[PDB]
Amino acid sequence: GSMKTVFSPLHSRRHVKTELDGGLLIEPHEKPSRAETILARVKDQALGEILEPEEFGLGPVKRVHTADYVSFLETCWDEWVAAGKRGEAIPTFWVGRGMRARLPKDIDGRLGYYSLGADTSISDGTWEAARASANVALTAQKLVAEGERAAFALCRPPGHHAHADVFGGYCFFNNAAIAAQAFRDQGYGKVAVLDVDFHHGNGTQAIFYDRSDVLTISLHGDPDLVFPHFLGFEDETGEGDGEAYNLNIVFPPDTPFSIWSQGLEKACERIRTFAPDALVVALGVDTFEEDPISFFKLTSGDYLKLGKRLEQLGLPTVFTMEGGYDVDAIGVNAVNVMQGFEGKS
Amino acid sequence: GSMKTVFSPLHSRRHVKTELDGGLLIEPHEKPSRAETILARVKDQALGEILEPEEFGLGPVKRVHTADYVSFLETCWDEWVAAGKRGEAIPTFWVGRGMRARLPKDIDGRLGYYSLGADTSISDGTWEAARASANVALTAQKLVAEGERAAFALCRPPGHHAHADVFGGYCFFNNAAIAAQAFRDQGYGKVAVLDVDFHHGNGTQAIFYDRSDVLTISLHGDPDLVFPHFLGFEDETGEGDGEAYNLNIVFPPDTPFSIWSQGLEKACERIRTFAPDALVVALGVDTFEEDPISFFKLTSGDYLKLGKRLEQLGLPTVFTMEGGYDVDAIGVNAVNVMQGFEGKS
Ligand SMILES: NCCCNCCCCCC(=O)NO
Ligand SMILES: NCCCNCCCCCC(=O)NO
Ligand SMILES: [K+]
Ligand SMILES: [K+]
Ligand SMILES: [K+]
Ligand SMILES: [K+]
Ligand SMILES: [Mg+2]
Ligand SMILES: [Mg+2]
Ligand SMILES: [Mg+2]
Ligand SMILES: [Zn+2]
Ligand SMILES: [Zn+2]
Repeated sequence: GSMKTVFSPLHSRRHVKTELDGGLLIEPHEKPSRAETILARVKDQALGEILEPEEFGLGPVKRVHTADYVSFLETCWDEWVAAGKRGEAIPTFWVGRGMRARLPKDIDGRLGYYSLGADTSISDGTWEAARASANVALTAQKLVAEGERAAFALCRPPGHHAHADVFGGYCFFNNAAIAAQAFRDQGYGKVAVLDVDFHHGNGTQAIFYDRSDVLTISLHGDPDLVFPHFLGFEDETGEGDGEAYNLNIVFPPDTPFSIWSQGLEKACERIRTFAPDALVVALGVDTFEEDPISFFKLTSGDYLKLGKRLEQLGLPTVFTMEGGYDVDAIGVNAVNVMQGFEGKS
Repeated sequence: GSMKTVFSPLHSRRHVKTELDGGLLIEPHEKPSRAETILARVKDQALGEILEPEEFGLGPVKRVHTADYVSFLETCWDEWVAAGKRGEAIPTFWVGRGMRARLPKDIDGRLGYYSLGADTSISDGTWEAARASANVALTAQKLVAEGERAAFALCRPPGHHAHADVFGGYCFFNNAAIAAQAFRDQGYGKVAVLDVDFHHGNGTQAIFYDRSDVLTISLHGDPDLVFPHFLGFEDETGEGDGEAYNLNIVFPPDTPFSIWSQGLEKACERIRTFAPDALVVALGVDTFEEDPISFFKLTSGDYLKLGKRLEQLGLPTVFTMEGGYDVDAIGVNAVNVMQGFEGKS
């Protein structure tokens, strides 16, 4: 083994109490016990050294995200409370079809402008946890750049749904995209980001969509049926310089590893012909057969197989944690990917 | 003078229990007591004959709204319930900036595709109430077309935020736009729609935006500060043939009638030069100094002056009821407009 994990205790600063779901406010799926359970499994399995993140500042964040958005995330909660709202910060209105993509002054307008959904409440400490999660990913990228074959960025909150200036799907900063852009800024000519979380990495796709230096691939449930609904379809192959440098691979309900791994192989062949200098894996274990909000049927053992197949790509590899919501198995599942990468069958 | 009022007892079929507001689910502002209080004031003041709407079917609604959107509103609640959701039907995800305006299959995706906000819950009876409210406006239009100088369509739910295929702002069918298009379909060459509700009539603006046969004017609170946030700015003057046939007049918080009436005069001047054959007034009394969600400062007496000034345009006039959420005064305020129109000071 010996794969290092980066973990920040500041993730628990994000501990919201409400999530809009089926017309009700429920206890959030993206809860701090997710990160604590994975961390406990990392320790129990003696995967490798565990370290806290270094502070990289907002520079590397703003290589991917707009300055207006970064500013909004820092002040959103304070403005929400100042305006007198009594719940957590949830968007109520947005730029509907036929409306202008124009940034307004009021906090409700800004919330809607910068969001793609209302299940991602903001409260005190969300900014701090998001900042820490991006630094977790950047610390993992640094470890790999300086000689580690791979590293595990135990990110929370997750990142892959966040656009340059849009938050949602429990994500604020796109940790995987930030790590990929760090590779590029450090002179890695080509980077691939492979998204194995159950949901489409729409944020990552959007950020590099017109670019051929960063190849983006996502396997995910059919957006006709599940979040994010309005991106992730297989006809989205990129634009401009980036045409043919994005690949979406879609699956229907009940898809098992025997079928999902065929898409994995197609994604692997695409990476191989792209021949990147570094690989970022946006790893969600919500592909699990017990995941409460997803519809694939991977077993815990399949994650060993996934990790083994990823190692065979022979690339410097940064894993960023995304989704996965069966907390009983989340640690067994996530660490299985790392152990399969390191040689366990 | 006397004015007839069209009222549907079917408005009570819309009776939702939740509204997303400031991160909480609260009792809805747009409540049945609004319509019942106005009707009781219409009776107590003996304004004129009260009658129920005629059923015109969806034909006239579909002159304004798309077939797909009208189908969605009919089935939305049933699909939501069949999908297992336990609350009222509230959008959770939508077409964020950078995503595709593409209709998906899942009801959550459809809900988001067809909405601009999350404060407008759908439940059993919403479809029937929306239909009845459109018929209320169409009956008033018929009364005027057949000889009445003016008629009061006591619509609930309101309409002016609804686009051809977007609902929100408590609106589903754009009653004012449906009445305007009915005038046009019956051979009235030119129609003006004047929106004195506190909020921008973005739906009416969008529906006629590229047309010169239907002049749309709205006075409203600055959308930089209040809903609908992403339309309503004074630089939106129309497009194509519709250029110069849309007019937005914006005011900041605390604006009193002494200032607001100056914008009203500007709108009346624009109407006079347009010289329409019929007038539809989308009437909200949320401009009232005690409205709980708005920031203008009209008094109850100012509505008599409003009614009088609108009569002086000398046009066949349909009033469609929009917003206004201080139930204590909503009856006095709205009927004051009708009474001022009939010569009461
Ligand atoms: N209360 C809304 C229902 C659940 N939310 C939808 C998907 C959010 C994204 C989660 C994820 O794991 N993305 O990778
Ligand atoms: N819970 C949302 C806060 C208050 N609602 C927003 C404005 C809806 C438009 C109402 C209206 O009267 N438009 O004319
Ligand atoms: K994915
Ligand atoms: K790309
Ligand atoms: K208005
Ligand atoms: K127009
Ligand atoms: Mg506001
Ligand atoms: Mg759904
Ligand atoms: Mg009062
Ligand atoms: Zn996921
Ligand atoms: Zn209003």
